Amino acid sequence: FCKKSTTCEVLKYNTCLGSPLPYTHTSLILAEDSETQEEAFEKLAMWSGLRNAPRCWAVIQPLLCAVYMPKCENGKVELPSQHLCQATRNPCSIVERERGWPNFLKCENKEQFPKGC
Ligand code: NA
Ligand SMILES: [Zn+2]
Repeated sequence: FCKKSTTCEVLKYNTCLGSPLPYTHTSLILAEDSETQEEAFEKLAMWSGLRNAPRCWAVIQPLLCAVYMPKCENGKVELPSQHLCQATRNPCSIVERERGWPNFLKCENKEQFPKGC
């Protein structure tokens, strides 16, 4: 229950929000606001506005990467963990006020954020 079946594509980027990626394949299935790696790129740049709130950023950056450019190997994408999502709710509370969290970034969505892996 910590992986999801999907088709893998070749990464067009070797970096997510400044972090070098140790894998070469991904999928867009977890990011319901993106149908291409180009859209995901754009959406992440938009999210990088939270760099100005380091306490939020330190926890949201690894989350965003796990949702927008997750590792895909052998027809399977790795799901972000519960602890990963939860740690972001308080320090990134401003997101709820400004725009809200979309379905695929709500910690409640157990299908997307299983405990614990
Ligand atoms: Na998508
Ligand atoms: Zn490859």
